[PDB]
Amino acid sequence: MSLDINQIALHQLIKRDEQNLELVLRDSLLEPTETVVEMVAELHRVYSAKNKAYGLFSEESELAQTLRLQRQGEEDFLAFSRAATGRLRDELAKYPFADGGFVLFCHYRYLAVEYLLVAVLSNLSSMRVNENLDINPTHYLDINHADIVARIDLTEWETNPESTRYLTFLKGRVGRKVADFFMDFLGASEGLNAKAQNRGLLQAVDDFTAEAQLDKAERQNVRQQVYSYCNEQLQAGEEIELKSLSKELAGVSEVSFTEFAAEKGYELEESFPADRSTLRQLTKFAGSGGGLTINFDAMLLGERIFWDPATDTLTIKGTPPNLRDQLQRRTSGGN
Amino acid sequence: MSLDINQIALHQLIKRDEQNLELVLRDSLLEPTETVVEMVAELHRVYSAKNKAYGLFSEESELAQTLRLQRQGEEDFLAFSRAATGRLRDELAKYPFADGGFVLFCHYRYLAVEYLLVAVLSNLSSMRVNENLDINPTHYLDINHADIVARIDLTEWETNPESTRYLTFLKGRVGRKVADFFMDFLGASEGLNAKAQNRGLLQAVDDFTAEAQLDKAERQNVRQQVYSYCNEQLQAGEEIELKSLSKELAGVSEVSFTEFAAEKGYELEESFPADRSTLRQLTKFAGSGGGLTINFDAMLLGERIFWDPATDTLTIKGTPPNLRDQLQRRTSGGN
Repeated sequence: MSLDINQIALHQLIKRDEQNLELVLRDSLLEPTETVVEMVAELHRVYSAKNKAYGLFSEESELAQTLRLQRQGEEDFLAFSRAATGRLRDELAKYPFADGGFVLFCHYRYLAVEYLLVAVLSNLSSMRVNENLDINPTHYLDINHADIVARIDLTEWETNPESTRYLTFLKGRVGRKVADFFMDFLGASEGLNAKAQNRGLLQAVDDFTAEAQLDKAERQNVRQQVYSYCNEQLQAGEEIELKSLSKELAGVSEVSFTEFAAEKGYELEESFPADRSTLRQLTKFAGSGGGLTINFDAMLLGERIFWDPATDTLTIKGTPPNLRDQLQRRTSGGN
Repeated sequence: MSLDINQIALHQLIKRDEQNLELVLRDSLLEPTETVVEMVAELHRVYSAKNKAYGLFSEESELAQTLRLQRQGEEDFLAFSRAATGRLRDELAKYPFADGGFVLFCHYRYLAVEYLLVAVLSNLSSMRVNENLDINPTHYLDINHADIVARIDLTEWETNPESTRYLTFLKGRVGRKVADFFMDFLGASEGLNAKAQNRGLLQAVDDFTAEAQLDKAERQNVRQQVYSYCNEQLQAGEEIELKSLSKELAGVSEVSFTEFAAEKGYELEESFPADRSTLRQLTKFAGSGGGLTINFDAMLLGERIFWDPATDTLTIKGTPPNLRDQLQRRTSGGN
């Protein structure tokens, strides 16, 4: 592969009753064996797809200053994978309904960035099969659905102090509670919010096609251009470059767009991920109220689907033949 | 548990190059060990949730008359799990992109019905963990996502000859092609189609609130009653009883509903599963055309959302405040 595994450790937590998360601290840093390789390799791909969160530590970061010295060569990785793993239980044993499981610590470098991966794998169990009709019970690891995971961006943390990203972790799908499990586990503030920046993207694009003072054709295409760019980054694992966005967008206003947000001082950084829910509103709509839900392409403005705002009345011409077949059933055969 | 495992067999198919699905026929019927128990037990739960298909064999059923004699005590289960498993490869080795995997044969009885389960488990692989930081590679089974599976209803097949259900298997989610993999594997006709019966349910309910000659209040509640019944069966693993449907529905027309479909001779059997896509049209709608998609509760008929059929024009009053917040952005800040 194209990744190198600096150091690797493995510790286990098990529950005896409910709050008895006995620790199983490893007599040695697990060696960087070959079997570890494709495991941690699969971890980094999967995280690098999943949505994340962002922030920076605190002056009181009770785990930062334990690492701020480990990175100096004072605490061993084992000595640090020990103190990290113990203070883990003390932050999970306040959740009684907590299964047992392992606590991975892969230190690794990958393409100019050195990362430190922290993975608590739910431990599943199923029926191993050896050679000859000797179906056994075995354990494996939750490697496709492990949602309790984080990774620090070491190299941009030791170089940029004021960066607000070097600290990332997964948010819970339903609840924003696994986020709070990690933030108290590290002592990190909410900084860079992904929705905060996409939401903050369009409120400057409307202020841009409104200085330009354009029309539906020119203004929507700007919004459509913004989408064509963003979505092709979304299906590529690549972020939204503020600069790249400006070139395909420069020569709208004579002045560039990044200058137009920096002299207006709009607090959008150089890069940020592309929130798909926020970014459809450029070209696709939706709504939710009274069981009724719609969605449609915004070039229907003025052409099929009409709205009179005073009366908040929505007018539609030419129903989908799919639904059009449905309504023939309630009224035609209906008196 | 509440299930008994009559006989159990296990055979493996492996590919060497592409069409070299070498067979690995078992020197013995795998015994009904304890480790088999919870495996096959999980298989039956999962199938009994998943959607299925239905049909009956053929006079030329090239596997039926091999079992029509096995059930008489002539061919051993091993002798039959042998001839079944070999003629399996000859029906899959026409798909080159075919992984290796195992071929399960659990004969079992369960609550008055004797079943014969046939399960080809995709074989996955991952990292077993033994005691002490000795991460190994192991194999397990695709037990949560195995979609190549079927089970014959033995007891209603040896008792009802004209039944069209005793032969069930999973349909592919995207393609109706795994259905064709199984039908040629058995020699079974398409008989009882699940969509065919739900679709066939409403065309008799409209003919029922139109003999009754009722209005929106009474006719919709009939349709709503039908939904309240069907969906509570859908989240219970239970089928649509034609009779039970008629009681909660009798005293609409003086005559019952099952008689109203039997003297009209409508070819709906006693039971059938509840197709959710077909059964929302009672009370919930949708449509698809030109990127536009809607959906809503049908009690908006005449109250919020209006349609003039001549002009195929759809009129809506009071947009969802969710969307209502979206449209304030394209027009208000918009000139």
